[PDB]
Amino acid sequence: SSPSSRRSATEFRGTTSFASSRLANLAYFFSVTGFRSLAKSLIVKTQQLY
Amino acid sequence: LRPTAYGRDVRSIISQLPVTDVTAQNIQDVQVVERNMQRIVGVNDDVAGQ
Repeated sequence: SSPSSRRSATEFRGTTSFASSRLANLAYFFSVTGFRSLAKSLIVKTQQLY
Repeated sequence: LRPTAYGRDVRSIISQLPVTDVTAQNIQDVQVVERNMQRIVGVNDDVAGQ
């Protein structure tokens, strides 16, 4: 649905719902792999060091 | 017609030179470059959106 020929509302929401999906999957990867690591590390230090 | 040309055919004697501007289609090209400019700056950009 990236092709546009006079899109109506459901149609409009539909291609964008779909286009975002490949970007959201990247985010999910980033979140699990590296953001998580950082976050867990910060949590350990705040608890032990302070 | 002058006396020396009294019997000549009128159509033959005078005519207007035909001219055309071949550089008049540069307008389609302007429109492309402008769209490309919106893409680099990102002020009103085609990308992110269908």
